[PDB]
Amino acid sequence: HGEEVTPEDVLSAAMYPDVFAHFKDFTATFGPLDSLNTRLFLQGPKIAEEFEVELERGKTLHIKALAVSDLNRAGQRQVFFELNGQLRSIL
Amino acid sequence: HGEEVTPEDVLSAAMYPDVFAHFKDFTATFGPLDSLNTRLFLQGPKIAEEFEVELERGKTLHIKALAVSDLNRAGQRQVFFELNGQLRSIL
Amino acid sequence: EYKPIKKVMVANRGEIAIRVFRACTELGIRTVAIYSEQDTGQMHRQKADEAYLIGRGLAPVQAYLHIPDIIKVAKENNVDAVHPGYGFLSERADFAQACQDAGVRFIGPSPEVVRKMGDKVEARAIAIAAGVPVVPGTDAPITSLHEAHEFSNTYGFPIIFKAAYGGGGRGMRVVHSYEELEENYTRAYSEALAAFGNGALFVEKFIEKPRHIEVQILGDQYGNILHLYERDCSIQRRHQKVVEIAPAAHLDPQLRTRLTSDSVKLAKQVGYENAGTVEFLVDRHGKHYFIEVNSRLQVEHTVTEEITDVDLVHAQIHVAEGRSLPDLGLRQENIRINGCAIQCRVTTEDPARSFQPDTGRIEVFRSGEGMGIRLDNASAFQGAVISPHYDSLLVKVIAHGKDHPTAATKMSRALAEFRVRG
Amino acid sequence: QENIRINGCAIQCRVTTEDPARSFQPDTGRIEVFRSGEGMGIRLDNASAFQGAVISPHYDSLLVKVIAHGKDHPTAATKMSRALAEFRVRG
Ligand SMILES: CC(C)(COP(=O)(O)OP(=O)(O)OC[C@H]1O[C@@H](n2cnc3c(N)ncnc32)[C@H](O)[C@@H]1OP(=O)(O)O)[C@@H](O)C(=O)NCCC(=O)NCCS
Ligand SMILES: Nc1ncnc2c1ncn2[C@@H]1O[C@H](COP(=O)(O)OP(=O)(O)OP(=O)(O)O)[C@@H](O)[C@H]1O
Repeated sequence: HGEEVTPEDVLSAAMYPDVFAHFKDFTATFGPLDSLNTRLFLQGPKIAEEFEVELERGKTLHIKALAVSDLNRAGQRQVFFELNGQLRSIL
Repeated sequence: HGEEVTPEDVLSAAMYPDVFAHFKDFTATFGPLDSLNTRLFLQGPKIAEEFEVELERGKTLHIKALAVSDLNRAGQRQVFFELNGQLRSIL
Repeated sequence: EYKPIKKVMVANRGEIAIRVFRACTELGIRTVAIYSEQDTGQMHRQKADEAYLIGRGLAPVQAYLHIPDIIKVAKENNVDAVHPGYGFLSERADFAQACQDAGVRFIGPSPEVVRKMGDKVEARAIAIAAGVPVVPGTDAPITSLHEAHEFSNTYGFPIIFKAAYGGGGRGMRVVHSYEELEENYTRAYSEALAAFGNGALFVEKFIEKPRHIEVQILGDQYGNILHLYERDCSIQRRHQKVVEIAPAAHLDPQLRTRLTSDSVKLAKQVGYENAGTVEFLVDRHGKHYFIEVNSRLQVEHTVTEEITDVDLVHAQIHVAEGRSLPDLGLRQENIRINGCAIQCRVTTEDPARSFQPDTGRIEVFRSGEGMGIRLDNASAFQGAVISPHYDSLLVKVIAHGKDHPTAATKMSRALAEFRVRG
Repeated sequence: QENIRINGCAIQCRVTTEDPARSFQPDTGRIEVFRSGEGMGIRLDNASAFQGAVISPHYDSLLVKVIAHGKDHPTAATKMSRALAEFRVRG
């Protein structure tokens, strides 16, 4: 998987292949973790409150939670979020 | 309050000025009617169903009830409906 | 030829930030944005590589006016140049000096030229120095009723009181009598001394039928100055611009070339060196009366940008780098007119009561894009909240066509296609 | 014939829900976030692109018709590249 080059991950897989593969899959799926607030990462946003998450020295995001719908057709709820100025809806 | 007067309107004002005033203010405030079925007019639509409203034979517009938020501030709720091909939110 | 720029920061908010970010991204330059605590939900920070908070414990409008915080932000992020936009520290000579003292280039004219501009006395003295005739009026500020009476008696009866401490309307009242003249002078003087600072007023004739022309001025660091073309924005609600027409509506060609040459000469004499604006004023018989000089880039530059098809921000950045105009391939014999354009500013002002601003939440938003429609979405999107602290501009819509009526009809269609509810 | 002249250069691209990796196999689903990339010399012809849109598996798969105009071919290419980078169509 991937075309990333470093010895550290090779060593880590040498100690543990399975956990390394699972962690790599999780990171490739959900992108950059460990940029969240601890409470945000543990419980998630509270309803209709604006929180802030930073990603880099200049990359900072403010996200607002709008609403959550119910099972539409195949148990796939539609949750509504707000961007810094925009709004989001996710299946 | 008048914008459409015709001699029959003068006649109605001659019989029932009060309920005519109430009628016109209520309807001009809340848009036109007579385009909705009884389910729509007396009970209204439900979440997770698409229904149809006929305004005039030239046009017919689709409505789908996505979800409704909870009251937050200033007593100004926001609800999410979709007109045919877009998504709408109303104060 | 000289040191290139690797990173640029902007000191404004709204549409200018977006425009400058697009221009920089076209040239592969990193972008840095600033924002205030209240201005946290806008769309102008998602279009930048990095965005930083400023004015944490300040007023919502005065957060963007704190020089030391901006300088400190610039120092820690290895910023090479800063863009002043328009109306946010752009016309403050001290800010340019502070930027220069920190080793950061300032995108615009030198602080000396900015200080020379601004106050009207030096501008009038420079204009009267060579050609460029100005409106009849007093040179020094007027603070006395009696001297106002002699200047009323000499030139003519209808006069307008023009204030200082703000280029805005202020006490823009006209005198047609004497009984009302004394009381209006007293009221205006009291308002100037109380609500404002200096009670500097001027006695000058009110042109009965004004019609003012703008010219875009572009110059380099090597003493080469290029004018773009003229404009007309005579449509004014009370004293603010409403609608702009890219080419001149009906101007004599001799008047066109005379006004262009006068603008170029005035730019040369001061030795101006960046995107700059020269305003004018025309009477019915034909009298070009100089008004003022804007040292920044104007908000109605887009219409000029499309007739010439020359990108102004690109040229501004290139001339900030040090490259001369001939290297860029820009000559006054190389540009030409192509069609007509119209610009309209969409605001949240109730057009019935008093043009009073309105605030609320946008529930429905839609856009219309066609053959000759260019759109500049500042802060208009689904579920947006408009604040009462800043300007009330939603979208800047520009329409281009081969003729004036065609462009007008296209703009009417585009406006009809828009839908703003709530 | 005499009144028609050349002025500038233009480039055309079509955004399609095809997977360029495997076989350009068309993909179906629901659009979760959409954003526009209008600019200086950018013309946009939005066929059907909006929040919560659904792509039909049986009709054509055109999302947005994007047109970039410039004074020269490299300039148009650069403008089109920046305009495509501004577009964000996740999910
Ligand atoms: C960063 C980039 C190289 C790659 O973007 P990407 O692969 O699609 O996704 P990334 O997570 O890596 O970064 C972009 C995302 O972070 C957001 N964000 C980007 N820059 C930001 C900044 N200074 N501050 C706060 N948020 C920012 C963007 O809105 C985008 O969100 P979205 O596409 O999901 O709606 C490029 O797409 C980008 O966004 N550059 C900054 C904006 C830009 O390039 N504008 C071009 C014209 S100015
Ligand atoms: N002699 C005059 N005759 C008629 N109208 C005048 C005259 N002088 C000024 N005005 C009007 O009053 C305005 C005065 O401009 P002023 O410099 O006071 O405003 P400002 O805040 O700089 O605004 P802006 O630069 O955006 O026009 C002019 O734009 C014009 O509309």
